[PDB]
Amino acid sequence: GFLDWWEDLRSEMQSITDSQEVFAVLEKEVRRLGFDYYAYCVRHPIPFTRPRIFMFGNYPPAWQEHYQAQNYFAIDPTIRHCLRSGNHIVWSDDLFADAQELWDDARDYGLRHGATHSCMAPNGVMGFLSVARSSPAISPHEREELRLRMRCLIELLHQTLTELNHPSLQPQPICLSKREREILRWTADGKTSAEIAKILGISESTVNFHLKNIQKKFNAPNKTQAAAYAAALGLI
Amino acid sequence: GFLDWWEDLRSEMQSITDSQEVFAVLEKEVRRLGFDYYAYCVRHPIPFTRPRIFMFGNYPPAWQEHYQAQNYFAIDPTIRHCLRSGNHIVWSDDLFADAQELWDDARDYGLRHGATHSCMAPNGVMGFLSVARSSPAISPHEREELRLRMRCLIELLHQTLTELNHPSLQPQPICLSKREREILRWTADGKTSAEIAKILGISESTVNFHLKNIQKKFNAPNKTQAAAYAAALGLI
Ligand SMILES: O=C(CCCOc1cccc(Br)c1)N[C@H]1CCSC1=O
Ligand SMILES: O=C(CCCOc1cccc(Br)c1)N[C@H]1CCSC1=O
Repeated sequence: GFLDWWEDLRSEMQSITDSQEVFAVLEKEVRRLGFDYYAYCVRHPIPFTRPRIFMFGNYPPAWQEHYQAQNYFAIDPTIRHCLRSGNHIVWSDDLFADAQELWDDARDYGLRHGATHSCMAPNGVMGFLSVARSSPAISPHEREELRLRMRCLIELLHQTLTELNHPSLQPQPICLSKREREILRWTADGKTSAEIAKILGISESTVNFHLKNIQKKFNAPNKTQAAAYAAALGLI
Repeated sequence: GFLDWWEDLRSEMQSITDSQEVFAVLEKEVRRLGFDYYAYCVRHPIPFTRPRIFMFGNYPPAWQEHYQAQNYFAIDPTIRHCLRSGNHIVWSDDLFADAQELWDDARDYGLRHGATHSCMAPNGVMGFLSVARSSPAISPHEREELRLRMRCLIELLHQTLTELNHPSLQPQPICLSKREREILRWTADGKTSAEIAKILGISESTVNFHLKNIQKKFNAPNKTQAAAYAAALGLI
């Protein structure tokens, strides 16, 4: 049954040593779900205007090249940084209402039925797992089991790739002290250096010294970027 | 049959129309897992220094009031906003190495074995589900199934309470324009008002006009808070 399937896949993936074999197992499991193609996307939260995005999968190469040529990542709703009930969305005309050209084109490449499941690690990194096929529409009776299996797949995928330290997952490596973490929290809450100095019982000079060190660790021009980047990375 | 249990529980929860009944079902499912008590905690990401937290559960009231009196929420490792390797942690002496008074007290109240699962909505809200009991240690053979069941429980719990519009899951609404949003995004990436005026081809007066409005929407005294709040809420 389901638990048998899950335990066998855990064992199969726990025995992996190279990232290449992870996606090979994934490809097999996606076909077992009844789909021809899958994609995996890692969206880091920063920079806010041009977020680091890593993309993987086995879509027909002709579709990859077209998706890239048309810059569809910038409008694709399936990888939007947004809230979806159940972290799951079955593809539909409504879903692409504001991305009509992408949906028009994708169906012309045979990607006519599918779903995307998403997860978000507490470090701002979001994963998206898509499955797609040309013909059978997704049946209502298979929808909920598909969501459950996809959730299991994307969780095991993300965990396995993190444990092999795949470059895609390693987020901006920042290390903040307890003191400067606390100063940045008050800063992100809108306090000035003077207020923070009174709150912590230290000199305004010491606060600014810490803010300067924080800004350098973020390579930021000002405290606004540092506080926003720390929030998005889950550091405060 | 794991799948029938899930489908049975979904139907049960979907028939719920009062939040009280949701926790009643949850309490029964936690006993079915073999535990005496549960807690459910909703952690909003802001204010960074004093986050909006809602707590539910059926821990003995004597423990509830002791936990609150001691402010253990602030140091509790099970509800820390951090990256749990599987969104799941079984309680251990190691986990509480930095919170020894909490763990000593908890065991003195009979909370000696348990686990916490976590989920993060992509709007910064984090859910935590704990189960606890006094006697049998969690055995190696039941761990992976407990993880899976707890993940299903917290996901269904969060979904059901969301669709009932429970006030704990409702975040304070910020209605940001398409223009306000891109100005705040650039600002979070460290750009100045003068710079932003060049990117959008408008006056620096007009940028600060939007920023003063954005700041009002966040009830924020500066743009640093507006940007960090927008980031943590998933709004930019
Ligand atoms: O599955 C996704 C998420 C984006 C990742 O897809 C891609 C696109 C190009 C190369 C690679 Br590899 C993966 N988007 C869907 C929406 C409908 S058609 C499509 O590609
Ligand atoms: O489960 C958690 C985190 C959530 C605590 O939730 C609580 C605490 C007090 C009253 C209520 Br209601 C819920 N902490 C554990 C650590 C070991 S004992 C304990 O409470």
